[PDB]
Amino acid sequence: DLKLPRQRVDLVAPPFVHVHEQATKQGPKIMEFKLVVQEKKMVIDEKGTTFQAMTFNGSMPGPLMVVHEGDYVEVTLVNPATNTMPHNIDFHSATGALGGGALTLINPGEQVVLRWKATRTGVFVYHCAPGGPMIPWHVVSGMNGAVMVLPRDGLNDGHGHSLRYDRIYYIGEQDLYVPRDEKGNFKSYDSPGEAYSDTEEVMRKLTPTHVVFNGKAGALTGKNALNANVGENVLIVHSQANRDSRPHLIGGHGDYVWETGKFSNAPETGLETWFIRGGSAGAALYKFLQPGIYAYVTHNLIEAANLGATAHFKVEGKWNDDLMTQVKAPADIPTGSTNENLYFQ
Amino acid sequence: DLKLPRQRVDLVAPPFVHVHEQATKQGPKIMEFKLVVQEKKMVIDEKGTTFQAMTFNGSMPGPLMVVHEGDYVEVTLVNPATNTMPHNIDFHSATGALGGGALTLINPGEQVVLRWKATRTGVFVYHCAPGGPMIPWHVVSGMNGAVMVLPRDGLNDGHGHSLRYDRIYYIGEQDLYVPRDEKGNFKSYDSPGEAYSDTEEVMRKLTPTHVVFNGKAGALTGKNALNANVGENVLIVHSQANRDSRPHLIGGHGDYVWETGKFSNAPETGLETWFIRGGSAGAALYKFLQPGIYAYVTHNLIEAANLGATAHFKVEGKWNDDLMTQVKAPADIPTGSTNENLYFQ
Amino acid sequence: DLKLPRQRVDLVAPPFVHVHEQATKQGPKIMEFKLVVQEKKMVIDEKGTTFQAMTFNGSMPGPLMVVHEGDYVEVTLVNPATNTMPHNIDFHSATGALGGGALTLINPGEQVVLRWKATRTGVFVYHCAPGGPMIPWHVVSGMNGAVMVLPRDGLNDGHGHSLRYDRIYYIGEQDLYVPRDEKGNFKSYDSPGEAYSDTEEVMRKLTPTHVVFNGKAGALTGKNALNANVGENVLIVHSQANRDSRPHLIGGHGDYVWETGKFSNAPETGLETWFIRGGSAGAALYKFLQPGIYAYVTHNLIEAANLGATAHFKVEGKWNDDLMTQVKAPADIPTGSTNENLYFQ
Ligand SMILES: OC[C@H]1O[C@@](CO)(O[C@H]2O[C@H](CO)[C@@H](O)[C@H](O)[C@H]2O)[C@@H](O)[C@@H]1O
Ligand SMILES: OC[C@H]1O[C@@](CO)(O[C@H]2O[C@H](CO)[C@@H](O)[C@H](O)[C@H]2O)[C@@H](O)[C@@H]1O
Ligand SMILES: OC[C@H]1O[C@@](CO)(O[C@H]2O[C@H](CO)[C@@H](O)[C@H](O)[C@H]2O)[C@@H](O)[C@@H]1O
Ligand SMILES: OC[C@H]1O[C@@](CO)(O[C@H]2O[C@H](CO)[C@@H](O)[C@H](O)[C@H]2O)[C@@H](O)[C@@H]1O
Ligand SMILES: OC[C@H]1O[C@@](CO)(O[C@H]2O[C@H](CO)[C@@H](O)[C@H](O)[C@H]2O)[C@@H](O)[C@@H]1O
Ligand SMILES: OC[C@H]1O[C@@](CO)(O[C@H]2O[C@H](CO)[C@@H](O)[C@H](O)[C@H]2O)[C@@H](O)[C@@H]1O
Ligand SMILES: [Cu+2]
Ligand SMILES: [Cu+2]
Ligand SMILES: [Cu+2]
Ligand SMILES: [Cu+2]
Ligand SMILES: [Cu+2]
Ligand SMILES: [Cu+2]
Repeated sequence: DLKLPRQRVDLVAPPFVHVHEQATKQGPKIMEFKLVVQEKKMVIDEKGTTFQAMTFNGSMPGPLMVVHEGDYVEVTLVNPATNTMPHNIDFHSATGALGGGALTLINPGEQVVLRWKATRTGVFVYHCAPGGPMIPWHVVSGMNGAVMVLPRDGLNDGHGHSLRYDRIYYIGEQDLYVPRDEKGNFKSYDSPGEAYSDTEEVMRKLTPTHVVFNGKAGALTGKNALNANVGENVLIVHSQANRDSRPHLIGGHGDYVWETGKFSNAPETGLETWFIRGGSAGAALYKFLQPGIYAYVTHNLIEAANLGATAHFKVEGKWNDDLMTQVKAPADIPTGSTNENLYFQ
Repeated sequence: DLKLPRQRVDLVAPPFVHVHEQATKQGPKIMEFKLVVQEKKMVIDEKGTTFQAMTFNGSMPGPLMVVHEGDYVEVTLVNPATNTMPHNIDFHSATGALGGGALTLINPGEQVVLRWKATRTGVFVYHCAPGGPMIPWHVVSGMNGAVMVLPRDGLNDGHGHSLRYDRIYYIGEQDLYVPRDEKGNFKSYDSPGEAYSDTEEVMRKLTPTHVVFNGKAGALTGKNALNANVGENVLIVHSQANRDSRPHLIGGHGDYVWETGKFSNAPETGLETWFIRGGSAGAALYKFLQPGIYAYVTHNLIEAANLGATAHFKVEGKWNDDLMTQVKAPADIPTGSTNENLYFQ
Repeated sequence: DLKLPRQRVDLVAPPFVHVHEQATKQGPKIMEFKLVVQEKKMVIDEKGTTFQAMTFNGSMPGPLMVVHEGDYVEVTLVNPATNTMPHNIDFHSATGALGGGALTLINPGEQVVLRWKATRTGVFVYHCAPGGPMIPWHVVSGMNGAVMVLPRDGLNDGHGHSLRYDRIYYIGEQDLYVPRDEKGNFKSYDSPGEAYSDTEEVMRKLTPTHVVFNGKAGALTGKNALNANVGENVLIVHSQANRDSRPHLIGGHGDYVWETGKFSNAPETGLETWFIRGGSAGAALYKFLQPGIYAYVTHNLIEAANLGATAHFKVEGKWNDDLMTQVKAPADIPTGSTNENLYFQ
């Protein structure tokens, strides 16, 4: 008896995002999405460590869903018979029934259809939450993604100015808890169930073994670096379902940042580093001003460099020597400065 | 020589709050509170682990004190002779003398009276701080609570609109550091003094063994779930004297959130998850829109599910199918969708 | 071909700050700074633990640089031949080339000159970042500081009111990762290179052994406490290049706080505790209202009291009994209150 037009959305794997409008003149629709749970072995680091992952749609993170304020979101959650345990979904964007979790518990072989009204604007986490200690285990096994609820007039700066992005990426950050043997080597398991007890022991100490973007160390570097061009305004949505993060674009800034991720709040301007509280998504716009490689990290640099949490942007364009220049290339230190430099020891 | 009316306040145990007005037409008063230090053995988890706690008024957290801007707060701190060590109090709401700590050090058998002017609006931590390494030990042994300094016109949205709560709860979150023996079992001690050396070693590694609301895992679930009704605007004050938290109302939102907890700042709107920086209190309003069970957690879900940091609300009322509905109950996956679902692996 | 006046700045060791104007009527200048890298053994705690530090200008943190919006900042980075490895610099204030890191890699015996335009107002981290796992190692070995880019009209409250400080201090917070032997004693090394492998193992577990201000436990206490006077408005800049912090002025507040550190954003008012996200600087103003000792901490009190993260202010002036008073000094508990006090157990 909800008498609105239906609009079917085909999700795409992160860090890319399905087609959508920012500002729209469409009225509310029933926006139809399908998420299929896949338990699978995944590679999580550069040394080939494997992990018995649990995912929405086969990815870590799960895909970004994009709708507008006042849309209804009708989600078909599917739990294929090849999976081994029950799964459900909690949308932080939704109101009631534990975000949908109390209405979406499905055994392998089942599917369920949940509808929730998009009454709250922002980027939000969604994640599996089957009950009790399965909640954090499913989440840190990979069962989390995000949904973006745009205002119908698109983003604004909180001061009556339209903001429009030329390009959007979704960076899901994942804390992983991989058991080690007595020698310190990561252990392999044949099934998520078999990994559980040893994994819970690692989780209890609250220190991840890996902190990764798009499901693995190096996922968003090399061949898979994120592309942009000088002059493009890029929206970077960052989610972390379980653990804090502090995103930073090395060589750039956050021109407009919704740290808490909710578009009813004016963004902060000109940030160096922002903060994603665990259990949320945030978003930053940046207009690229310089070409070259940028590193996008969590700015616990140990996590970024040593536990997997670095992405790269490769930005095409022309260097701006006014914003930054190498005045003198590396050269031998001159002897006339010896005394003066002795004051800086 | 302070010539103001005196108003005696009877504190109540958390998560409840003593009677108070939001908006008031009273002038400044000397608001009189008594806190009695109690060192006692307490049960902190569902498996019956005990802990040599140190508390204000016998609870973790200590009770919420509520006053208005411009009140004077006259605190009688009592340290009964049955206690074993000196205690004092630091009010983050207060100006000078280390928040009062430098004026309130009392041995067992003594009491002291401190007055501080409520010049700063917000929710604030108070905690014991006797000196040196006793400061964190007393705090993580339970000696912390909060005080709320309301504007005399009550809360506002920072945009000239009154906000009024129908119901207030105080959620004190406590990080606990319980030693284990060689087998991993929590160790028991006969006195706080005896627990100290082993406890300090756990504290030094910065990883709590337990993270609890209202002093124990499960405190605010079952018989002790928090009650509300659809339509009620509920203020949830959350404090953490030592360690960060990221509160989230599962199935709800923060309609108005003062993350940093200070009412001279406009609240943020529509948050999924907020952030309580260790050593502070914050506050969130929410108007319940749906009945049923809600989980209120720190959204490090390992802490929430596995270390004790889950509360429940039980909300009475009528379900709103417009905000959320189960369109189709769990059903066998249909064979016609096989090919299409293969794209989501 | 940049045709602007040159202004040479002599840096001073933290927590002090070189001479500068807040509001200025000068036009843009090329502001000339020199940073000299010094690898050296440093003492980091009260028990005399040593550490093979790597620094800018011989200090942890590196010195605070102060410029105005629209200045160009011409940095001569020097890597003396007595050092053992390559170093560079990333300015979070700068746009392009990984903050300057991709233009400033210098071997021992070399120097380089980088110019970056100060287009972004705020306090910002700068740090070494030579590549890969050297990035966090160099940073947590001490190679970080901060730069402040003031608006040309000085600070404002975001509501068209000038804010002016009478006194500025720069508090650099440093997370340190010092290996221990089998007995738990901190280990000593002859060179940074020799310390690396054991240090990386500690870094990987994300738990610092020490958390210090101005490079060592106790640095800013006793003889080196920070001075102020009642009535002075003090700007406290706090940076943390790698790890979150939650600053708190015990006995005071943050009157105006830029938690994220960027002056294009209105400050928050009346904070108890604020949050420095790792990889950033923030800033707080406070006008002292009371004399006496204040403790300035990170309000993980375990870090503050037990891992080194306490500074002191010594504030001269007259006590204000209206803001706070000891109404009654410690006295024996009276027998008439016995029954009533039994309700607070
Ligand atoms: O009390 C509401 C409770 O039920 C859920 C599902 O588990 O939504 C349902 O609520 C009622 C059942 O008690 C019905 O009125 C409604 O039709 C049903 O969908 C939860 O969302 C909520 O927690
Ligand atoms: O980390 C402890 C210890 O384990 C070893 C192998 O014994 O390496 C493991 O840990 C490294 C750090 O996580 C990984 O790079 C590697 O994949 C894993 O086998 C040692 O090398 C290390 O000292
Ligand atoms: O310098 C102030 C210092 O003293 C305290 C108490 O320990 O408040 C006191 O301050 C003065 C004593 O030096 C007196 O003028 C005043 O009467 C007294 O209460 C501290 O609050 C402060 O740190
Ligand atoms: O946690 C390590 C190890 O210790 C054991 C008992 O040897 O359990 C202890 O730790 C559990 C997790 O904190 C608690 O649930 C329990 O109360 C405590 O005795 C093992 O079961 C566990 O592997
Ligand atoms: O693609 C830009 C890239 O180069 C750097 C230095 O490593 O700045 C340089 O950029 C170009 C070289 O590819 C030149 O046009 C420019 O002169 C030069 O300084 C980096 O900052 C940036 O990442
Ligand atoms: O901390 C573990 C263990 O090591 C010892 C010496 O064996 O002390 C070391 O650690 C202390 C805490 O960091 C330091 O204060 C000290 O400098 C260091 O040698 C033990 O005393 C302690 O139990
Ligand atoms: Cu699941
Ligand atoms: Cu959640
Ligand atoms: Cu105490
Ligand atoms: Cu405190
Ligand atoms: Cu370096
Ligand atoms: Cu950086």
